[PDB]
Amino acid sequence: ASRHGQKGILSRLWPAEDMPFTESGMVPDILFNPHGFPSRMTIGMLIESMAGKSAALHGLCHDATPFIFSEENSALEYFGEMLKAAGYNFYGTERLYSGISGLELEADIFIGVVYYQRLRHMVQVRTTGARDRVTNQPIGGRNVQGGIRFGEMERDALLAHGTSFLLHDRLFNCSDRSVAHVCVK
Amino acid sequence: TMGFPLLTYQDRSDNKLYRLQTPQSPLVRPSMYDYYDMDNYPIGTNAIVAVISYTGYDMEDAM
Amino acid sequence: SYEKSELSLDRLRTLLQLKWQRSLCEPGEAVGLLAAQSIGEPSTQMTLN
Amino acid sequence: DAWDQDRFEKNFRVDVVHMDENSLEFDMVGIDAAIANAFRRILLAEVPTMAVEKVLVYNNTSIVQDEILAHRLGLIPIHADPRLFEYRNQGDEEGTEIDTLQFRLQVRCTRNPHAAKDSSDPNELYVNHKVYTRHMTWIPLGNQADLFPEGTIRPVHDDILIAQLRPGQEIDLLMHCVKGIGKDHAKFSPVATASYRLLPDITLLEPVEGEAAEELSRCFSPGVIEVQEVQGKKVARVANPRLDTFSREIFRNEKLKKVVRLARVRDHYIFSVESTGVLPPDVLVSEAIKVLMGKCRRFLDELDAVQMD
Amino acid sequence: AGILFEDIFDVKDIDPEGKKFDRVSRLHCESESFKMDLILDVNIQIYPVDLGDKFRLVIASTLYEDGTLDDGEYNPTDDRPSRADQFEYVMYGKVYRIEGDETSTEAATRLSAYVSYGGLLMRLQGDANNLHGFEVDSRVYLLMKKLAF
Amino acid sequence: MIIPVRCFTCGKIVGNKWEAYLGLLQAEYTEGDALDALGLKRYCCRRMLLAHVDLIEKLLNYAP
Amino acid sequence: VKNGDILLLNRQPTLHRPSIQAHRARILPEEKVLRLHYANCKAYNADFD
Amino acid sequence: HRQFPENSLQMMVQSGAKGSTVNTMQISCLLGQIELEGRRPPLMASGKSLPCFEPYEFTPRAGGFVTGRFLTGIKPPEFFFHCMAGREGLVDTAVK
Amino acid sequence: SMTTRGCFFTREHYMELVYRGLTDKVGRVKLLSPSILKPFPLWTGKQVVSTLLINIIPEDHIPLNLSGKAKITGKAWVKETPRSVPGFNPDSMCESQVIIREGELLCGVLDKAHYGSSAYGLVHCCYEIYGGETSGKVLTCLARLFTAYLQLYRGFTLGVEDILVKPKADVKRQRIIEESTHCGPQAVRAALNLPEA
Amino acid sequence: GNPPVTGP
Amino acid sequence: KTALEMVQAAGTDRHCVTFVLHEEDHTLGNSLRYMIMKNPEVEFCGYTTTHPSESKINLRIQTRGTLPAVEPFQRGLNELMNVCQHVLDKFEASIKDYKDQKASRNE
Ligand SMILES: [Zn+2]
Repeated sequence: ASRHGQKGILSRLWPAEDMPFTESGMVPDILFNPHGFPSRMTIGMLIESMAGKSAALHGLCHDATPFIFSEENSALEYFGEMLKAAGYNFYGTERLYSGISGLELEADIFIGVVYYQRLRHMVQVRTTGARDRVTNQPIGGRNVQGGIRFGEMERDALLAHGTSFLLHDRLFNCSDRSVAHVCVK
Repeated sequence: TMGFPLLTYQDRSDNKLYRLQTPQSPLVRPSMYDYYDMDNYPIGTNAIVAVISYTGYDMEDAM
Repeated sequence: SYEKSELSLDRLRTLLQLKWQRSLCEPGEAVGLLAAQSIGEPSTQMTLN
Repeated sequence: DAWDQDRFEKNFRVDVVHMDENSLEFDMVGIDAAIANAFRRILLAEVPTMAVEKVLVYNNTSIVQDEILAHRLGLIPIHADPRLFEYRNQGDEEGTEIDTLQFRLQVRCTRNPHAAKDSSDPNELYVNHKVYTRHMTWIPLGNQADLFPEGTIRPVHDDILIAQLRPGQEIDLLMHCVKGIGKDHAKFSPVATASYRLLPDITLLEPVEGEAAEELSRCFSPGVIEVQEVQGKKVARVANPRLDTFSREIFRNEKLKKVVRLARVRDHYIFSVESTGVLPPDVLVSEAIKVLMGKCRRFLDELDAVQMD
Repeated sequence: AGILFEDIFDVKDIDPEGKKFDRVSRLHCESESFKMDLILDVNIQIYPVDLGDKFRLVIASTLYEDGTLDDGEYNPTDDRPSRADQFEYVMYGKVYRIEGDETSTEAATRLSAYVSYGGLLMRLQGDANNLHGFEVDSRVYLLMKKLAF
Repeated sequence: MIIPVRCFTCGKIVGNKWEAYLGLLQAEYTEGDALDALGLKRYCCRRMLLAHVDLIEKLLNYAP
Repeated sequence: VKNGDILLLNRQPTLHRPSIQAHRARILPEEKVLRLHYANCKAYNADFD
Repeated sequence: HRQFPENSLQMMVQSGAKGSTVNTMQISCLLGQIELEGRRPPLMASGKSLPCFEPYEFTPRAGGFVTGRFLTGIKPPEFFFHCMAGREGLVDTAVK
Repeated sequence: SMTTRGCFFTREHYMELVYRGLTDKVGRVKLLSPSILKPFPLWTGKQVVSTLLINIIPEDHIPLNLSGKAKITGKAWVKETPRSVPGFNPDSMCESQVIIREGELLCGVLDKAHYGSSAYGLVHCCYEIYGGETSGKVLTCLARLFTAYLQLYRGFTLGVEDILVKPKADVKRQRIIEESTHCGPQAVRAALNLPEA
Repeated sequence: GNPPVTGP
Repeated sequence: KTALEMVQAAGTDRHCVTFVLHEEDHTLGNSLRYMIMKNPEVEFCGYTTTHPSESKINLRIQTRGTLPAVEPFQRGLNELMNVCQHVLDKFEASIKDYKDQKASRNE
């Protein structure tokens, strides 16, 4: 997560030579989507990006206290000039190249320094497992070596498909199939 | 957030103590982050985040 | 219309009547669950506010 | 048109700009992005080096954990020539003379007995309290003392703060440097960063004079556009457009965004290779060109093996 | 000859509908010999046109002026004397719409043929006596050269 | 805790620039020049030393 | 299982008919998470979180 | 400043990727009226709609008309009003 | 961005994007001709999607026609003030209408309205003509194309330059906020039916 | 962006 | 142990063959794609990585005028050896012109 409440699960660790290196020689560190922004409206993440870039380029430490910037002295026109004096672009963009091809991307990418956090939220295969002594289907029961429940609504949806035999498989052939002896009389 | 909880890991006996090796103080912070001196226990690392739709795996709340 | 018009009215009608016949629900469909889910899966989406 | 080899060998030229130790900057006229990117991506991930892989601890009594110390020792550049050594065939714990190097970080911290009056400075109270990398002792095995002189196999930077100790605390481990490429793990990369950039061009489409030239003089980077006096007026002329950061600042001012044509010069890359010190930087660019040839030769050998004809 | 159209036009207006695409510009032209009109999208990055200019316009169905077979495949490794080498700007696109101003009358006074050169559109409206060759889904070429006098 | 050996983004050895950074800051340099005069040019490396809270002097107080 | 076999995919709760589909397997080296395309997680009502 | 198609946010809005022309009008123009349970936010027992304001004040700002965007931030009255409107939807989702 | 009118690819970019959209197509890749043959062989962004369609529709089946309407309207491409030319309806030549002919795009921009979850689009017509596996290949291949146009040639981002307001129209906002502080009493007298006295 | 010492 | 698979299209068609190069990425797959496309006898040459979890590339080469598509691929490789060899020879002989100007300038 960042500090503007925008969680992102780690999807893929992309190798460094494939990362789009900038014009200054920097690869990025975390790639973030532009498609978390228009529905969630975290303008504070963009100003934090421009401000962390303009603070690491100057040695400064920047005040991000709420209600200190008005509309007559904007938060994007302040750190914009802080990036204009530092040589970079007034809008926080830097001309990234590519790493998978070799040539320049045609729209200049918004890059900056954003303080990420790591959440405590940390990150089941069954074959010939142990059955229970009553109703000898696989056990389950909030522990190890337990099978996967099919379920009432899965019975429902799989009858709605029309596949009677996958239901026969997953509901009779793979759990507690037994041979029984009856006198036909 | 997995951060730096405490300084005395040897004489405290909690069940789970999520520690982050090398956290960093944030460069862009409000004045209340220093009025309470939260740099005793910082919670995250800075990161060079580039906002780009570059890869294909970078969609629907993933990164 | 200065285009091709490769087909006439009779072949157009035969196309549409054939696609009406081929779009009949095939026997064995189990339409009862499809009518019990169509009024059951947006039953979860009917928010009171 | 097709690949005229004598159009390439006529228009290609490398112009070295700066080369001190552990840095290099050179140009490349007339190579295309699909070869220059191959050089860049072979520097970052294909040129092999030596780095620590196994760590055999005895008594890590320190505060730095047993896992974090091994990971911290992995990222220390070893000043061994990679070309002398071979890859380890998989599954050998004790490599031979050719496979592996060794070290031993054996530091014990103690109080300073003398000159310890009314002071709290750590340099005056403690001996061996900052475990630097100059505490690593190279332990040659087999006949490795003969291949390399006294003082060749060595950590590069000899100032890297590994741990930090207090009295009673000890670190007595033993290392095993291996060979690997820079994409198996990032600790094997030889280069800080290797990159390129096209040389920009700036073309004053209109002669600008007066204070508008000073307003132009500060939109670009310091050193790109120079303001000179020609009989009472101050006209601007570009001078070394290599210095430009390409920050597009002139396309914010309104009257002056239609007088310069800020673009790039095609196929005029400006590399920069900064080594971490394992090999000199102009030997890392040579053994990055020579890896792409090996990747070609292996597939030509496979084509010779498929079709005998 | 495989020529389907030939006239010398004259640009009178550029982008009146306001939709200003980058690297593509509208050209409301009018003929001078005839009384036809023209909407043309050219590539300004490659071949710039400003208003008031006059240009030759040829719409062929083949580049091979001799041995007409219009195979419909581009080979850059073939150098053959063709029709493209006389002119400066050569496009290649289908005709997709022919819709005139008819009132229950075949081949009326106004007939509009719509050509789409891979996305860059073109209206060619005029007397229907000239536009006989254009049918729907007919791979025609556009050949063009600007002449100043 | 302790300064990382390599910078995270691009792997410049920055672990040998911490004691000489405190030495420049005690000699009245500013942090915009104590990161300049150590050879840290890209802001991904200047991030690593400016924003670093050396959390092992506080952690070694609890010493046996 | 190989790179053409069928696994039957299930994300509970299943409220409608496309909430259990049968995807062809593909064996990807050194992973821990299942991996889906973006067209399918509008049917399964998934959020990749 | 920069318009469609050269604007990225207008391309995500208008080509149906994400968002709508209400989120971007809140970003670059006003937040508009705060409607709380269908109405303006509640007056107190003393007629002060919020302690910054006079009892029964006529101005539209007193009753929740925000008129400040997210591009330049909202002053602390409108921030409190907007948090009332946020907690309304969050509570109504969490209960029902 | 790609199927907009302004894109122009050269030969090597086109032949990279087409093969990024595909993967182990069993046959010859049936490429197209340049849309501009001289001065330079420039392709178009629409011909890359068209090449992809002609290659993913099966071998014996002829490609599909289509027409319709897209999600971006005609009022969204306007920048100047439109002038009304006498004999030209601007929707005849507009980017609203996706006018695919013989499986080839000849007009229009592809949106959510043609390959999203929105009905009556390209990947739905390919479902109700060719079947299921072809209409799965259309979504898969148009995903692989539209990402490998962003890796390689034109990357997409979200600055602050694209949310800002111009300084001349930002004065026309601070003069309506200033009028909006005087809205008070005139809305209460009309709420309580009181006279002006 | 120092000028090259090996001139053209 | 092998490192290269040739996959014919329709068995008899040796004009289209998709070279599956093992242990690769966009380093050689994009430098080869630049060199094979510099052949006029090649109608189409594109590559793709299979999946980033894997480390092999596809490389489609398909020709016109009846050439088997291993001859633009041998010419695709040798004309990259001859490019890296010339880049190496103009690099090692331009470093030396720099070292021998750093030496004989004021020393
Ligand atoms: Zn770095």
